[PDB]
Amino acid sequence: EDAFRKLFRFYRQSRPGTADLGAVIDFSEAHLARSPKPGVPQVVRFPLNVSSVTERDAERVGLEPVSKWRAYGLEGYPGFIFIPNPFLPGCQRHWVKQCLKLYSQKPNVCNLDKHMTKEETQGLWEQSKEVLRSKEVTKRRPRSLLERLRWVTLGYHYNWDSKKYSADHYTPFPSDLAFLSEQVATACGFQGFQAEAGILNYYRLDSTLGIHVDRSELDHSKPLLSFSFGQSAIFLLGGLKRDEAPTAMFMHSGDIMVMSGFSRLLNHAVPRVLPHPDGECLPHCLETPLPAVLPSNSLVEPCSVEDWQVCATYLRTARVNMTVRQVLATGQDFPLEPV
Ligand SMILES: O=C(O)CNC(=O)C(=O)O
Ligand SMILES: [Mn+2]
Repeated sequence: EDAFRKLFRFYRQSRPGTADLGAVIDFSEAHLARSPKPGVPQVVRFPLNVSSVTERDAERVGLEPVSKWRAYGLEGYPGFIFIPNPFLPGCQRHWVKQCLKLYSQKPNVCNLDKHMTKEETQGLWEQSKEVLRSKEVTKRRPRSLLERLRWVTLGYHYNWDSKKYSADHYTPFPSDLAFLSEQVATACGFQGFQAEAGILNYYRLDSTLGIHVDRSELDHSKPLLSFSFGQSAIFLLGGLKRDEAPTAMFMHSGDIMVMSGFSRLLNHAVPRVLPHPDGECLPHCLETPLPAVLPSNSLVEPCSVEDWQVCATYLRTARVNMTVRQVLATGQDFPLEPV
């Protein structure tokens, strides 16, 4: 049991509310500049290029203007950037809706495809709307299609067996998510980001993600983008080798991580998705609705009452994580293959 497996095991069994979580960094309380607890790296502010993204562009994808964002770094982890929920009120609902209802559809790929036909999985969303609208409801029901969703891939579909990407397996990357990833990337000083591969993870309360580094992309000089919605997660950021002791931090609804530079190839994991403190409840930021009238040419779309019902009852016991990556260095193709 190395340092990483020790912290992973601990946080997986940790007791919410108690001092077990006292070392976990919480970037959403970092503006209060409370002094760091002994043993914990220091939270430093990271200055963004506030002029690099316009306010109407930021507003197209439901982002506050960059000037309103707070970004932080961690001493000891160069390149790591953490941006507490910079979404305009209600605008997380659109992205959540997209992950549950749109991105999970053919022609993207998801964990259900290996053993379920298109016709079996097509009804995913209607199935979940029907459970909500029934009086007979609750008879020790099997897990819904929505509830059996564990991953979705976009763009270049990551191959879980080979652990490689491939030009032969591609679905065009959704353009709203790509524009969102581009704003975040620019605002962090990475203009020209190519949103080429998406991996979406769907967590239940008992879900985990083990220690790994994301090294399957061909270009390691490019930042990895990570979005979080729903229940909060304990995230462990470690070192280049799998045994260095990691630093715990929270990832709350709307939080964004950007693993650039030296941090790009660090080991990390999520040992725990924490339930809401009152039980099965949304975080407060997800109770704000979308604006009545959306700007012109908005990529954020209106979310129906019936649609948000499904998302809200799902997100009470779940977390959704979107990661966006650039796969190919600019001016490079997947190598062709020799005879
Ligand atoms: O779930 C998270 O917050 C982190 N996810 C990943 O590391 C990943 O998809 O590679
Ligand atoms: Mn990862």
